[PDB]
Amino acid sequence: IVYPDPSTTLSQSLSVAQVLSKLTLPDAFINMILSGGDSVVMRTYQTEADDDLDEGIRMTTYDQYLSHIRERLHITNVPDPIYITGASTPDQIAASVQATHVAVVLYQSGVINGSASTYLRENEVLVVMPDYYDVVSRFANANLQMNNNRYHESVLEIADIFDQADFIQTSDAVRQLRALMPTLSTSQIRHAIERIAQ
Amino acid sequence: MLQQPTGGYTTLEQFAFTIRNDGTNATPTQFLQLLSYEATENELVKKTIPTPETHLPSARNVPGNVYIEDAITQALFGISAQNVNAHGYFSRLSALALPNTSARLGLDGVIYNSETINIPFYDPAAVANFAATYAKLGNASTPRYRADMIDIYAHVGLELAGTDAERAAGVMPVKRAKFDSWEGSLISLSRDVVNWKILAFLIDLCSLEGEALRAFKTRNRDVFRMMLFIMSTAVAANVVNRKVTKRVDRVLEYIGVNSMRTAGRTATITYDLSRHEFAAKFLQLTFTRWN
Amino acid sequence: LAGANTIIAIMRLFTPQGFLRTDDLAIAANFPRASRNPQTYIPYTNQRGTVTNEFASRFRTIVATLANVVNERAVQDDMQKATRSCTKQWLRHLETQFD
Amino acid sequence: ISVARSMRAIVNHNEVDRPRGAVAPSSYEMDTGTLSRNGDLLYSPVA
Amino acid sequence: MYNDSRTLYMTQRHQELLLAQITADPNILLYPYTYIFTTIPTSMNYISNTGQG
Amino acid sequence: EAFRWSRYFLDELRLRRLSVGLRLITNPRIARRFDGVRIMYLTDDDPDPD
Repeated sequence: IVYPDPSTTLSQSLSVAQVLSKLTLPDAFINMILSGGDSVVMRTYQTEADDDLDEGIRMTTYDQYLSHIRERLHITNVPDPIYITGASTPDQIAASVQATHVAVVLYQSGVINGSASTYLRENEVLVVMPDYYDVVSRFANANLQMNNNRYHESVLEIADIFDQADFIQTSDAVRQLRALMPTLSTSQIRHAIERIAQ
Repeated sequence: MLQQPTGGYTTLEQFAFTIRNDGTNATPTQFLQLLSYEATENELVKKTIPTPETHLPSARNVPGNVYIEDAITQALFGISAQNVNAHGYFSRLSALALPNTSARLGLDGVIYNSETINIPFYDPAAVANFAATYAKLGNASTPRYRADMIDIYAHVGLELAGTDAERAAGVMPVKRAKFDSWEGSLISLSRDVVNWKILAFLIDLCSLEGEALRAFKTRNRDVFRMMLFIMSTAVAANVVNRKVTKRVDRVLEYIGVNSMRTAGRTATITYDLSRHEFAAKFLQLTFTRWN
Repeated sequence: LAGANTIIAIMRLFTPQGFLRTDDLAIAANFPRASRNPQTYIPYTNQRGTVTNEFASRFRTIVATLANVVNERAVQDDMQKATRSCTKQWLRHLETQFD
Repeated sequence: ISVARSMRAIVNHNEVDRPRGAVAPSSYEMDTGTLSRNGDLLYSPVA
Repeated sequence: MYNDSRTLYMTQRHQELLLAQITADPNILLYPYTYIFTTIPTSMNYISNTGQG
Repeated sequence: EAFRWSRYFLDELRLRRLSVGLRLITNPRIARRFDGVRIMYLTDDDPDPD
């Protein structure tokens, strides 16, 4: 009976395995310097006697939340954020954010008290609203800057809220690096993982 | 040829355990104040600790000299990936356990066969008791000897995060400990606590008597609660860092409950299967001596 | 709707995009408008972030919810089970071409 | 401008000591620190 | 117990039956990780039958 | 175990070299590009450094 030599089949494996690693090597690197964070267009409502360009009462739509925040909140296994609803305690937001790791709370129905409304200013917990027709029907207030007749609207980041030591590259030295490039598309980044090949 | 006045080598400035953080260098006591914790409702109760087995392994004949000290730390708090270490020259210790031996244990962390010229070493009489307890760490991976890598950890969490109001009853609520951080954090304390001269501590535990043991345990219950914290993040299930406005917190999942694989991966220090048996053999051996 | 939320759902995938603007560069130069007020649609804004593009992500959501309608239609006789699987190789390929 | 400037004007003046704007080498470009077991490059004790 | 699900939850007097037999014979293997709880507690009674009629 | 995180598909040792390299790329002496230039006329000369 003939018994085949182990060396000739063992050599084939370490060859097909070595080719695979250096194949996708440049592809995964650019997807690391990027992937830091992006998008999520939110507006911050400047409350008070206009002594701020950024107050802290920010909110986004339930629509924007369903395509950016929801998918990532399932990669990291967490209980979903509690609903503010109305007449909720100014520590229920705190009790949620504890086990959520990210500042976020869902919707508003019956106008909340001016005890929980203050809380949202410093902690930056953003409230996702299903509607956007009007917003100051759902807050009880001392009446300053509230009247919907403006709010400085800008953009947020996945780089700030949602930090994970892995999967979201969070180094501010590279955050400084990332804030220089001339706004990449899908074709600009494609030719980037192409010139790095040859 | 240093000697101890019963103050012990820890009552000395020759070697002192200091963490570096905050832009300057600080003592362990100052650090721990930052560790604030809450409760998550899974009762972590103190079990009993089974006594070790007297049989000492044999230091198989070895020419040259190994850095016995190196490995003790290079396994516990070793940061850089450490491969299998269940094997090794890890029991040359027992060659100091017998009465009249010439083999001496220097400073820095070596074990000489014959005392050589120009090398300062611990006192030959008080290094004997240290061996009749720690040379027993040689058989750490021998089947039917290894400790249990689950229950000791309950003992560990009641130490660095247990308010006395709790330990006096033997039961406490599982905690989730978060302090404020900087950049590398958890990995930086490891690269730091590694070079500490651990032998300068352990020798004192087995010698210093009730007079200077009650006083020793009071000034050093913190150098212990430091090399016990790092050794703990090598176990915890998660390391996710919460975000304030500009501040960053290093929430640690479940200190005091032992899982099987590191939360760090990349963020913190990591253990291995061969090391899980080792940490249980150390943690078990040391607690009886301490407590 | 009363008892067919199942239809009043996909019956929202036709929603208008972008914003409506009051054109001023025509009314400021006094061009004759048959409407009392000059208005128009855009009809889909432009890029706002660095690498987001919400218009491409809106279409991605349509493809996601429109896939379930195809991946639920209980058919019989097998030939539709053949095309019921090989339609996602068109349903997903097309969404990648869109981005 | 001029951030990468270790030192300058390596000539001694006609009659006076230091020739105006003259920079001496940094006290760190000249320090060999021993390596730790895990750690790799650290400076001298200084005290 | 949902989040834990690794220790068997004996109920005081349930635990003692092992303690009464472990001393009756040394050298016998048991599941090491154990939790003892006294809080059950008590409540309402209910009623039912699975017969005919 | 391996299917928990991706590590950006990079190697374990090669991910640690990135940490040391991310210090070189941000050092005060390597950044040699400058922004902003004020135009003014004062014709009077010493060469100086800056």
